[PDB]
Amino acid sequence: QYSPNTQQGRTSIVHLFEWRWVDIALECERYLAPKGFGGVQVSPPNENVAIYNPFRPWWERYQPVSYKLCTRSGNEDEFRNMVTRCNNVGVRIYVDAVINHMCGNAVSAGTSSTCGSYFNPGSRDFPAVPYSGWDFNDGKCKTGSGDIENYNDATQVRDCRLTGLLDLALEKDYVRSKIAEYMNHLIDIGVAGFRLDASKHMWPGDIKAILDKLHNLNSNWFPAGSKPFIYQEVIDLGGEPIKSSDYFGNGRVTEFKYGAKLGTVIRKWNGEKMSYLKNWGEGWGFMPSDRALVFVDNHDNQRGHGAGGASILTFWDARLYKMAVGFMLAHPYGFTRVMSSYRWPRQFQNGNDVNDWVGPPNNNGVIKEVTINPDTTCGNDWVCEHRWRQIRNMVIFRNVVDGQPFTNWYDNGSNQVAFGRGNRGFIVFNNDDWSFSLTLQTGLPAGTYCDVISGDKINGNCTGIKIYVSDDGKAHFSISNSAEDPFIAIHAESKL
Ligand SMILES: OC[C@H]1O[C@H](O[C@H]2[C@H](O)[C@@H](O)[C@@H](O)O[C@@H]2CO)[C@H](O)[C@@H](O)[C@@H]1O
Ligand SMILES: OC[C@H]1O[C@H](O[C@H]2[C@H](O)[C@@H](O)[C@@H](O)O[C@@H]2CO)[C@H](O)[C@@H](O)[C@@H]1O
Ligand SMILES: OC[C@H]1O[C@H](O[C@H]2[C@H](O)[C@@H](O)[C@@H](O)O[C@@H]2CO)[C@H](O)[C@@H](O)[C@@H]1O
Ligand SMILES: OC[C@H]1O[C@H](O[C@H]2[C@H](O)[C@@H](O)[C@@H](O)O[C@@H]2CO)[C@H](O)[C@@H](O)[C@@H]1O
Ligand SMILES: OC[C@H]1O[C@@H](O)[C@H](O)[C@@H](O)[C@@H]1O
Ligand SMILES: [Ca+2]
Ligand SMILES: [Cl-]
Repeated sequence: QYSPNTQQGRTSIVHLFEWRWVDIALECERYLAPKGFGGVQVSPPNENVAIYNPFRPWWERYQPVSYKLCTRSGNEDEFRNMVTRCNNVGVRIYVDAVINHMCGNAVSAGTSSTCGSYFNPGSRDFPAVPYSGWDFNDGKCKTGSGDIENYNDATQVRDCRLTGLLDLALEKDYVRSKIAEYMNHLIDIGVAGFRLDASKHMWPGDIKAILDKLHNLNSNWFPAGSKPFIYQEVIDLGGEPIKSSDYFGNGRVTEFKYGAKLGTVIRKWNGEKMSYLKNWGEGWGFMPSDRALVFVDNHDNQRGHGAGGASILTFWDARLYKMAVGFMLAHPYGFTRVMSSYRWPRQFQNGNDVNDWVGPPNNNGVIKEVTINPDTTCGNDWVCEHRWRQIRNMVIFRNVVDGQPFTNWYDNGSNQVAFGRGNRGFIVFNNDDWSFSLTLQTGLPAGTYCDVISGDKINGNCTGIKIYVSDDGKAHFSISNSAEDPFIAIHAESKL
């Protein structure tokens, strides 16, 4: 469960949040494969409640109605077409598996669902699965409300309703089997793995019992005996009885400490400085690198959901965001996930975004196509961070340097830092309020290298900055604190 099953030489996943299957299929072929992306995390592909108040929020996709592959991203034929086309160009698909719960217990009964299936939350009736009242934890939960009330009580966190979401009885073989049926359907289509939603809200052994029922990956694309990559969403910032390590038997685990701390460092909040990143990783109290799924922001915390956190960096803070993503992609710790977002009309009243619920760009609830502009950015209010040059080129940096040791660290005692990855790449950051002008040991072979932050290598030349590495491996770097992108990155495949 720990191997990502990406092609060799591809080292990151991109979350194409709320994208349609037909758009992802095209993206695989026209962009993700030639740019060396390892795979795509997709939004939940199973039927969910169509919530009309507020109007079609993103979070309706976390309220299942059935396991039919029928959503605003598309139908089963489109989903299958996408997985096939992506695998055929070497780009994997990872499914957001929403298996802890069905929908909210206060949702009205009817057919307000993305495939029109009938469901009745009050009576616990989900006949398109089917599930009945026997399949929920209503009798097992011990709180007075039936909901989770106290995170200091690990039992209620698992057995009670998260914010009223009907909690599936994952200790029952019937329920485990219906979930496995769904996940095996997806495996056989060709999915390479799963993001397991709300993993803290499930017992590790119930997750295990489900995974035990799963097939090996599709043997047309994956070697015999390949297992789905599993990465579990567990928010563990410390101080709770449930720990991310409790889930290591099932797969990797999201390291939410990563983006929380990195955001505070890059914002220069709380006395933090980039020079302290010299021991980034386990030295900062993070889980083992071979289990961490790392990221700057995710779909919840870029809008204050989940654990939130004011320090989280997002596309709204583009300059600092690019720096944080760049540091993450250059540093060997963890398996990296890049976010790809849509814009929404963020509006703060008191201190909260009252539009944090807004769903993807849409016309009367129909998700808009991802249109591609001539400069390779996206239209229709899709942000497409994964197409920003500075991020796309850092995805390739990570591939080029894969396996190479962290080395040649420099810092000025403040926020001017640099480091290399063996003899294959070097990166330099200036987050201080003055210019960084210095000759540094890069560890690289002598030559002229294109800076992949400011430009690209093409036709034996560079479209941005050029760095000149001498025979002794030293090169001069000058980065103004006024730079739009105050970091420079060079690697073996950007050498002229
Ligand atoms: O503007 C806040 C809130 O107003 C409406 O919510 C109402 C709902 O319509 C009523 O049927 C009842 O349930 O009380 C709700 C507010 O407590 C909107 O439906 C909702 O989207 C909006 O957030
Ligand atoms: O109706 C149940 C429940 O749904 C919404 O909760 C969202 C939550 O906002 C998201 O962060 C994510 O976890 O998915 C949840 C389920 O859709 C409402 O926000 C919540 O108040 C409501 O009780
Ligand atoms: O809301 C912050 C508070 O609750 C969190 O619960 C999360 C849930 O655990 C996650 O699976 C996420 O996807 O949505 C929920 C948000 O309600 C955190 O578990 C908790 O540590 C935090 O204090
Ligand atoms: O080491 C992890 C730790 O780094 C920073 O804390 C210390 C650092 O360990 C020391 O080398 C010292 O010189 O500076 C820092 C204290 O100012 C981070 O501040 C800390 O958050 C992090 O866990
Ligand atoms: O390990 C899985 C088990 O953990 C427990 O102790 C729960 O009470 C049970 O419902 C669950 O099946
Ligand atoms: Ca549960
Ligand atoms: Cl996540």
